Amino acid sequence: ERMCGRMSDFCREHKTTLRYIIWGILIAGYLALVIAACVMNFHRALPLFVITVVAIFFVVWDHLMAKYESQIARFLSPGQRLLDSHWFWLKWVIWGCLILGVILWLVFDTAKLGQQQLVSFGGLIIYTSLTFLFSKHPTKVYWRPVFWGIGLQFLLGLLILRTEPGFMAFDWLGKQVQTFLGYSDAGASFVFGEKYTDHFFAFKVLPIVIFFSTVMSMLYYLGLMQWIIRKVGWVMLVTMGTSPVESVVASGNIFIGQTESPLLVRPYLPYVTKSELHAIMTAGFSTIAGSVLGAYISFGVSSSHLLTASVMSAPAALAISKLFWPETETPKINLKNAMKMESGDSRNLLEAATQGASSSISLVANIAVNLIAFLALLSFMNSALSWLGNMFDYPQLSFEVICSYVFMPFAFMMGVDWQDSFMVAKLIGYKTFFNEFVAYQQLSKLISLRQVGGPKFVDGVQQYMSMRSEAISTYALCGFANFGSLGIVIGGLTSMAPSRKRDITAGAMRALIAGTIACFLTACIAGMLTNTP
Amino acid sequence: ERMCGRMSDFCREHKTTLRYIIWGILIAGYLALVIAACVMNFHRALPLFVITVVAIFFVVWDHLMAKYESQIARFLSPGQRLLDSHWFWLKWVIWGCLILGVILWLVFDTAKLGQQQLVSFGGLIIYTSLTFLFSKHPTKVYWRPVFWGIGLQFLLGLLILRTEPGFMAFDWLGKQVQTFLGYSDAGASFVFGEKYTDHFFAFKVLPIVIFFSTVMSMLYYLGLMQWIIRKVGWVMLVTMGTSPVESVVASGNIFIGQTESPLLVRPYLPYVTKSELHAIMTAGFSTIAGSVLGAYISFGVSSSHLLTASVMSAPAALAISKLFWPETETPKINLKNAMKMESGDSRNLLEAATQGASSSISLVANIAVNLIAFLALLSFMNSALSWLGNMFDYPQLSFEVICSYVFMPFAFMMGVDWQDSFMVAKLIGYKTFFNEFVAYQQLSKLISLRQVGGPKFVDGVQQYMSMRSEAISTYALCGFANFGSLGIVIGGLTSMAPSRKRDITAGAMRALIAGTIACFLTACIAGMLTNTP
Amino acid sequence: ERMCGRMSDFCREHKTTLRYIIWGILIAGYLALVIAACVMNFHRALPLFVITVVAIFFVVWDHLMAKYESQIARFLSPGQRLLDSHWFWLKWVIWGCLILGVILWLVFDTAKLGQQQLVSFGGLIIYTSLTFLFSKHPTKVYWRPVFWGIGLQFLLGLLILRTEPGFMAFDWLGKQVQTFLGYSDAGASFVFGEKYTDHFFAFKVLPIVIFFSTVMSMLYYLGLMQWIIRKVGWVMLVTMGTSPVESVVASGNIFIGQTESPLLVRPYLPYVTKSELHAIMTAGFSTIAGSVLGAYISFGVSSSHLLTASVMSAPAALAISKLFWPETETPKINLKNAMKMESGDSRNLLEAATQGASSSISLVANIAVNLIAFLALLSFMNSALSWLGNMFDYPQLSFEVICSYVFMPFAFMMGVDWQDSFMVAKLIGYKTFFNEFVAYQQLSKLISLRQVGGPKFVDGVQQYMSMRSEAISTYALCGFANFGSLGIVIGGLTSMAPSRKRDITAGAMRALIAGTIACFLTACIAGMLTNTP
Ligand SMILES: O=c1nc(NO)ccn1[C@@H]1O[C@H](CO)[C@@H](O)[C@H]1O
Ligand SMILES: O=c1nc(NO)ccn1[C@@H]1O[C@H](CO)[C@@H](O)[C@H]1O
Ligand SMILES: O=c1nc(NO)ccn1[C@@H]1O[C@H](CO)[C@@H](O)[C@H]1O
Ligand code: NA
Ligand code: NA
Ligand code: NA
Repeated sequence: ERMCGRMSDFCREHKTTLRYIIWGILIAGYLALVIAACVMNFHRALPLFVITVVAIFFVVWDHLMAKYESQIARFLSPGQRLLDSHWFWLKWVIWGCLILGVILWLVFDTAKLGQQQLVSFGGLIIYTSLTFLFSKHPTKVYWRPVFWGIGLQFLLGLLILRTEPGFMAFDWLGKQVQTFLGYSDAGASFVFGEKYTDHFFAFKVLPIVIFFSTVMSMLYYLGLMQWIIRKVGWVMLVTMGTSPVESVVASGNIFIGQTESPLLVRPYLPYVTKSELHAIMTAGFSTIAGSVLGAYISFGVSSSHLLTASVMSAPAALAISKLFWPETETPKINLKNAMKMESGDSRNLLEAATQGASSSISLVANIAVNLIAFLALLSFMNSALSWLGNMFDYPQLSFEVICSYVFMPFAFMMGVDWQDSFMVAKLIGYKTFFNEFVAYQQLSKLISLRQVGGPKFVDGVQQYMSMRSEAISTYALCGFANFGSLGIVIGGLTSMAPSRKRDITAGAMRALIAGTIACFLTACIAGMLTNTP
Repeated sequence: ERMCGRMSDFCREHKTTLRYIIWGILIAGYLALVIAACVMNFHRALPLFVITVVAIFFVVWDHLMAKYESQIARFLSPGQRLLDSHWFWLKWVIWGCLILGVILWLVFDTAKLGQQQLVSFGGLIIYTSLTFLFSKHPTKVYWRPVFWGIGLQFLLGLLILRTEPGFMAFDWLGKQVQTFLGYSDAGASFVFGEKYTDHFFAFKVLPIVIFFSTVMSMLYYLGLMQWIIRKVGWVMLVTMGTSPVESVVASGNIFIGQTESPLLVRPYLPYVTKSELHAIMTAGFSTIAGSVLGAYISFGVSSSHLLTASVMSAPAALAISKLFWPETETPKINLKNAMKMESGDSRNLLEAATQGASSSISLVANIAVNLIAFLALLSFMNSALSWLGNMFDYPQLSFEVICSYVFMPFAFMMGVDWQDSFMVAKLIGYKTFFNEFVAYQQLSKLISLRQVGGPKFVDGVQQYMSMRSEAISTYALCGFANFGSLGIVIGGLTSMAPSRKRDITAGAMRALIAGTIACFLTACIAGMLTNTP
Repeated sequence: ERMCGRMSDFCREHKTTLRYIIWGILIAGYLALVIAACVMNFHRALPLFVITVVAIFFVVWDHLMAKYESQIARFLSPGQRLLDSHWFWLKWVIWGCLILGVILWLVFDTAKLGQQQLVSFGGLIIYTSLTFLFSKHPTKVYWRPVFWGIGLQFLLGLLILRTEPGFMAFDWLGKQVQTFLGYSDAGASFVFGEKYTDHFFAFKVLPIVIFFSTVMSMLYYLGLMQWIIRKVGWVMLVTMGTSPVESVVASGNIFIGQTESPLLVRPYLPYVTKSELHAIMTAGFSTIAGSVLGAYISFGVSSSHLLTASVMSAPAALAISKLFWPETETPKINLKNAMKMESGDSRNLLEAATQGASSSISLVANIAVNLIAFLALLSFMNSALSWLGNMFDYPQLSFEVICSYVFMPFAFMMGVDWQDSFMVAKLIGYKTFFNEFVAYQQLSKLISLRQVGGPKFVDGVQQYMSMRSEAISTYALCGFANFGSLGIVIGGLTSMAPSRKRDITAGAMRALIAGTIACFLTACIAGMLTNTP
């Protein structure tokens, strides 16, 4: 077998120069395909060209930043020294300019839009003040992250809701998700037959969750999710001055659930401070997961609003966390250790797809069973309250009626008009007590009723509300914050970090409240930036 | 933050006087609501007043018994001494009075009712004699628990089946369960749609199990289940003289399954004797769980009979256990340790609801899969037997035909007439070989056929039987005693108590047989107390 | 209790003579039933008589072989010595006779059948040559097992496909499975109702898997599966000269899955060589399980072909394994330890049935979820390829189109004509990339289209192919070889044998390729033995 030995020797001698050549050939083939498509017709091949251009730009950018990091740092050093020298007097000028800009924006846009937007701004101020008043360490507050997070939220709102480029970009992005969630019908129609629509939720909506979980697992295997997570976390870390671990977890909670996001920094969990753990739990409560995005979109909830709220919930979560539980210790973990994410154990793309598919069984099972139990409990409680109410000639007493008055003030401060505040309060109660699935189902009911166009009032009962109120509710209801989530979060985090069980149990409730407050702040900004139709 | 320190100091100084005042205010509000409802209309508010009165009475009773236990014991001591002094001659008088009462009741009621009731009494005697003959230690029999359990069963039967108060109370109690099992339709119609009735069992009956499991978990969190369990166990312990652990487990098996009832005394399992372990397994085999009560009621089985049999199966189980495996060792565990039940790990009511909902997934999955497999096996076996039978010009051979002759004597001794004994034997075989779900399904078929009113015989084949036979079958079929339950019971108990694996495997079959005998004794009492229509 | 002691003493004294008498009485009763049935009518009772005769013959044979093993070995010794003495010159004569027989069979049958059969023979030769060329140790090849396995495949093909006895026997055997898979409808119609056919796959096909798993568990408890496995493994061990462990696992993979077959030799896994482990994984990839046979038969795939391919895949797997990774070490495990199979933990038949039923939940769940995900991915990929294709005025681009050209040569060498090779290639791609469920679904579509009788071509597109091509595809697609199976096989085997994780991961890909090659060799033999209609 001399030939086999010669082949092995040749492979070992120039292994690097062989795989690199193969990859170069593949890249050349792809580029040839792209250029040929452009030559045959440019307008038809435009998106492929754009994708190729952006990918090339990002690859070159990453290569340059990895290669010339030290030179760039040295080149940026003198400016930082000059700014630090003149800061003691330039800070007042910068702060005054920002305050004047805020005042001018208020006077010339928010006052023009109406009273409800000013009420949204006042509600934002009130929520921040209440978060500060009940803070764990009111005298140890670092105010840089709070202002920077609020400002990042405001900038995102301006870019997405008040400019044609961002509005078009996010409308397109949402429209792509609607097309993408239709592919699960292919499997749903075979496993459950052509009559799979006879049972809409179980046989059409949960398959969307399965498919999205599979796709997310595949993307995590490919390393595309961590690439975006690192960029977002670096932005929030360089602006807000937050710790690398909490920044990474907040950036990852945009796309990942609360029970899986901490796995990004699993090795370093035992050494995190109490403030970082509280921030992790708040970020886990203040966001949703991509797996359940398709279900909410199928209900009828706007995809653009959901994406915008998911993006805006990270800085809000970090700001509310740092204001509700500021850091009094010294962090140990550094940026390099935080930004590395140990990838799963998948040998290829199809194994990752199968692993993502398998993990979705318990998710959908728990969703279905919890929905059944919660709706049965709701029916029983409403019946019991009607039984009690009839003893006072008020058989209309119900859970919705009580929630319409208990949670009304929170909706009013978010900029919802007087009439629709009592209707948003019911959704707030639904989310608080059972989950965000029921609240979004009711919101979809209301949206469909509005779209139909029937009467707004029947027998003195309001049937649907405005579109601005629907948007505010969509922003407010985007979160996994409920009492039931508390225990499972605690158990899973204690499981991941047994040694921190004492600390985990102490901050869970504050993290839940902070997540709620962050969702409400996102809703306040959305309300103050939206006009009245 | 001086204000925060002052508030913390005030909270710490008078923590007891603050929460107590809050609870007092809540109680005052509830009482104000009740009295206002009564004032506005008394007849309409009567049940609320009754519930409040009974709750107040029980609270005061528990407080007094906890406070003045020693004084009451000292006050009762002299009478016990006098009774112990005169017992050596008063025992014969008491026993003769009881025997004379039994003879008079027989002569003047059971003989009037007919022959079948006397046959039921003879069957009870025969079952007790057979249990004694094949006893593990026939010479170590303590006869107090056997007679006391049989007497408690007889008293319960008299109270519930032969008096208007108890009959009305249990009919009302059963009617409340029927109303309560309709609330799961709210969740079933959303998760599975308005067409959830197209698949009756899977999409309407299992949700009832889920909802009942959730409610039971919530009640266990609230501590209401243990309150009733302690009372029942104290009654059976002070009358029958049984050990606290086995009494507690028997009282808990009325509402809880066989695989979860032992958790009430989990810490003390490794130190229980062999007789106590056998009694635990018998009590686990002789009862059902509240989770599956709603399914049987949905089939069409009487709820009152099911509740009565569940209540009556505990003393019967303990008596048959103490007669089939009497105690030859010394018990170690005391009353205080047995009556304390370590509650689960739930921080609030909604977490308990979610935990109860999640645990029901495997239950319903196993139920469905086992039913599928058992029915497929039944079809295959019937086909094979018909194939064999045709070789003798008897293609009618089937599993039902064989069971109608194998188990006929057991039904006859229970007081079922000659004709319907062959039909009850089929249900007995169904329960023995597959489970109690199939037997109750067949019984529901028979009940519906009787209710329709069609011909009782077609082509010489009996279609339905009497209502007394249906009641006897309902009493006899109430149990988790089957060969399949044996292994899972063994595995779970060995799991809970690894050190007792050798002892657990030795008594499981005797416990199963004892559970069957206890169910049959309950059926015998029901048959001897029911009249012929 | 003197009577009890006397009974215990009598039972202990003659325990052996009592159970033996009981068994003798049962056997006498069975024989009396059989003889009475024969007397009443012989033609009607013929199959029962045949079954009894064969069972008696096998029992007597096993008894004699166990009793007189040494005497038979001594009686056979002299002939072996004479053959070993004359072998050095008799081997050439035997080999020449075999080669002449092969040449004569070719010339006088395969050339008569047509060109495609000669192409099948050439493809068999080419696959063997390619397996040898890329062998792990080309210079350590033991050629006895390769030739013996190919010859056993050829003999099985001749017996089953070219003789009336075998053809009738296997047609009858397949027809019995079709009758047997109809019994699950009894359970499926109750759990899911009379409308269970509205969802064909989920509510009719998976119950077949559950029932077959239950039956296989019951048969394993009864010890009937190991009885056949030992016979087949002894045949392959005495002919091919393979190790006992790999022979046993190959014989067991005919009826058992790849994740459960290794349990037959679980204790001895840590001491197996690398070649034996590779052979185990190849045998696990080259066969199917009886649990999923009923689903494929329900789709419309021939049962006789499936059984024949399952039987023929074992020697092919062993030959390809020994040619792709020959043995360079010394085996430690002996025949006695390999042939003993530690049976499960079931106390009776019904416990085994329940255990088999419970284990099927995850199987069906994974099947359904994987099918959903794979079909959604297929739809998305086809849409994306059409999007790309339209940029070159070829919107017909699809996964099927690419596979019809990538895998065409493999189908052509298997003896499929030019036209149908492009259609078999699509099925090959389906099996390779997703699983054998999709490929068999598409094959059932094609078979139904052929059966209908419509036009073979519409608008220049071929709709269905010949029956010989369908048979070849059925033989080729019978296997669990896919990329997704690789990881789960690796994880499960590493789980069973943690100490061999390094060796397990090294041979999995070669085992997968060997399984594919073995399936293709079975297809080549089937094609060369089938005529053109
Ligand atoms: O924990 C979760 N992790 C997820 N990852 O995709 C998805 C859902 N959930 C839980 O399910 C509830 C309803 O969605 C939600 O409140 C949340 O607590
Ligand atoms: O073990 C159990 N524990 C339960 N707790 O609620 C409910 C059911 N079961 C098992 O399911 C079978 C059919 O109900 C029954 O025979 C019993 O063995
Ligand atoms: O591993 C398995 N073991 C089985 N035992 O009965 C049955 C199926 N499977 C897997 O399911 C896939 C599709 O059937 C198949 O490719 C195979 O990988
Ligand atoms: Na998240
Ligand atoms: Na019970
Ligand atoms: Na197999």
